[PDB]
Amino acid sequence: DVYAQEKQDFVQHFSQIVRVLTEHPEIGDAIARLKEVLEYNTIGGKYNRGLTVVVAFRELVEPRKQDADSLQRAWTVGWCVELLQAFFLVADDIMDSSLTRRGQICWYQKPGVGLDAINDANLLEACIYRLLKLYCREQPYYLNLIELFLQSSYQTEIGQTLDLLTAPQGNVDLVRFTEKRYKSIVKYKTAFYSFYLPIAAAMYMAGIDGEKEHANAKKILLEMGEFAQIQDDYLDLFGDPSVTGKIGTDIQDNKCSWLVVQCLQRATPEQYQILKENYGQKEAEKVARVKALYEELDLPAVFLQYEEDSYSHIMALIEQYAAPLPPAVFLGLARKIYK
Amino acid sequence: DVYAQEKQDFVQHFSQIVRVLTEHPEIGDAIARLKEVLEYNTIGGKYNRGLTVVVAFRELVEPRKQDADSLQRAWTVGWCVELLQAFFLVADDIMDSSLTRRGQICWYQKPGVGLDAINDANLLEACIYRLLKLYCREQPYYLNLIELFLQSSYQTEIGQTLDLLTAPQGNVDLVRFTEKRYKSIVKYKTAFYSFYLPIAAAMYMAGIDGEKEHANAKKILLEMGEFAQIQDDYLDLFGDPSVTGKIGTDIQDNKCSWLVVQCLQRATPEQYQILKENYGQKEAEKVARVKALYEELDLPAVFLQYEEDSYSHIMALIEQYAAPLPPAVFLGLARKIYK
Ligand SMILES: C=C(C)CCOP(=O)(O)OP(=O)(O)O
Ligand SMILES: C=C(C)CCOP(=O)(O)OP(=O)(O)O
Ligand SMILES: NCCC(O)(P(=O)(O)O)P(=O)(O)O
Ligand SMILES: NCCC(O)(P(=O)(O)O)P(=O)(O)O
Ligand SMILES: [Mg+2]
Ligand SMILES: [Mg+2]
Ligand SMILES: [Mg+2]
Ligand SMILES: [Mg+2]
Ligand SMILES: [Mg+2]
Ligand SMILES: [Mg+2]
Repeated sequence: DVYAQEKQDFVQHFSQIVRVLTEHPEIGDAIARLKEVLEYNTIGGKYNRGLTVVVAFRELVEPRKQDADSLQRAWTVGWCVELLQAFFLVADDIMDSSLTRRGQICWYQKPGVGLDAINDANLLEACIYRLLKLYCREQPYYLNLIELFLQSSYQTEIGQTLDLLTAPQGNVDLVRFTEKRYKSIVKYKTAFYSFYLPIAAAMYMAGIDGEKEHANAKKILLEMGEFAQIQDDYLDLFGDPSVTGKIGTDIQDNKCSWLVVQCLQRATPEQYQILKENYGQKEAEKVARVKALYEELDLPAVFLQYEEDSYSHIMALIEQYAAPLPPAVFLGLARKIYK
Repeated sequence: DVYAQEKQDFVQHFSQIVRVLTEHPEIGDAIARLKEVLEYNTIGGKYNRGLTVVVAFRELVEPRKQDADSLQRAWTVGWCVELLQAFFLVADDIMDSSLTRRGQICWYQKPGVGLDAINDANLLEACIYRLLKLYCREQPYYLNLIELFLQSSYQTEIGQTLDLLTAPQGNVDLVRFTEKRYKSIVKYKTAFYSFYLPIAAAMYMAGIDGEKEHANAKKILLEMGEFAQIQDDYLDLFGDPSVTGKIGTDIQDNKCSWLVVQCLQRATPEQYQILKENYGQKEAEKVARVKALYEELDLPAVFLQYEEDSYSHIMALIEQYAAPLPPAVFLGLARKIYK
């Protein structure tokens, strides 16, 4: 629990991030709206990505080099990752027609916001580079960070494209829901920005810029990302919204979920037809019918066994590729992800 | 007409831009969608911003330094500006609830596209930095260009925020439609990316990176941007869609248009009430009523006089601040904008 006490210290730095980003009186009204956007969307999460930057920074840099300004740049780059997340989620909730996020109504669903949330999400993305310029402009890793935040956006956007193309509204897409398709979607849409980006940001900030070390870390982190998305898909249906903070839509949205991939792999010809007639539709009785089929195929028990096989697999990859990084960097993140 | 012959040469370079951006078989389907997005949204315009990069590059660099690779980087940076435009317009058409753009139906209005256009617009933005990396990575102006494309996005997004905040759907906002408000909106939402960004990109590519020269060029270019937006607002209502390629929505969208600012400045107490009761609403009879009031206040004649006063003003600013740049750089763009 290296991030447990570090959680409140990280959140305490948000007020300054806002003050700096909310510092030309003509654009006053727009700046007031940006503060309102930041406060609604970048707060309320677990901050696992933002904290990973800070915790990984501390574990990779010698304390004699961890000065007040150096640490300030670490929390700031941590909050840049949280703004990247906030950008993706504001937009993903519109495209996934979501209702709630982190225990409250979706920013676009708020009266008086609507489709203006599209520009609001883009302002969240713009703020990353605004922060990187304000704090990392003179640093030798400045361009490496910008290129890493830009590349992470492209990877995710390419992943979202795959996600939306495999899930067309109104079209039976069971033929597309394969294991190979699934692994490509989750690698691009989640695994790069959620696991590779926070550790790589800390690595570049610690002067670790070698291609081999970044490739070795990536081998561990992308496999961890694959599990986090399988867990996210499992919780979309079998998770408690009081804990998850959001309401699942994967069945209604005809999404290439891990569960439907597992359903199709185990379904009898009769069970496939029930799935065909009820998947990808808005009717509650159809969604209920799909959830009834999943429970009949013991997919929650199939997920339990997967979590164990996956945990053992990621641990074998940490033993294989962690060096010369402290294994604590990868274990702390494994601890946050597995329960 | 320094861009007239240069138009077809610029468009001929698009096929390679697509081939390079559409060059991991797993993401094949997403890459096919990106090509479809590029071909629908980055083609059909006048390409004035993209051509300005190329024409300004030619006029600022000595021909002995204008090699095949150097020129290739110029057309590519020109197409980066066209992709920035395509990103903003795909998103602006959703938020402005537009029907057509460049003679065809809006990408989001297309059956099977919808709100997925949000991710499509973000992929267009991602492509800029993908291109800048592929062609300008080794150049000394690489970071200056990235920072200029990022800063231009923020400026525009801050401008769009002002634009949407001044135009709330369902609220009478005539008190907000002032000359001071108007000049702030158009400076941020249009003037920076449409006029400063193409010339500044060429300036950095020509090794002109001095703050004073960039400030002097900005003085001319932002004032030119203010006129281009006044002309855009005028054409929203009094322009021919066969020429403009789009259908005006400013009255229905309760936008802080130059015309409504001019209406309010000249309206009798009785005329103000007709505007109050009919502006910002979707009913055709209400929009017709507003257009009838504008024509009664001779706003098309008021625009004619403004275009002349503005032309004389921008020409005085070129005489004042053009040096040491060739005046041809600013005159060619003035020629494209004024008619
Ligand atoms: C990409 C994933 C699977 C979904 C959201 O991530 P988080 O679970 O980290 O959400 P927040 O804590 O930031 O709200
Ligand atoms: C920002 C302005 C005022 C609107 C669109 O610009 P253009 O008139 O340049 O549009 P395209 O030629 O690119 O279609
Ligand atoms: N990966 C971003 C958002 C998600 O994880 P979320 O379940 O909406 O939070 P998705 O399932 O849409 O991929
Ligand atoms: N500036 C971007 C788009 C516009 O010019 P357009 O008239 O929609 O092309 P707006 O009037 O919305 O500002
Ligand atoms: Mg989602
Ligand atoms: Mg999604
Ligand atoms: Mg999910
Ligand atoms: Mg518009
Ligand atoms: Mg607009
Ligand atoms: Mg307009």
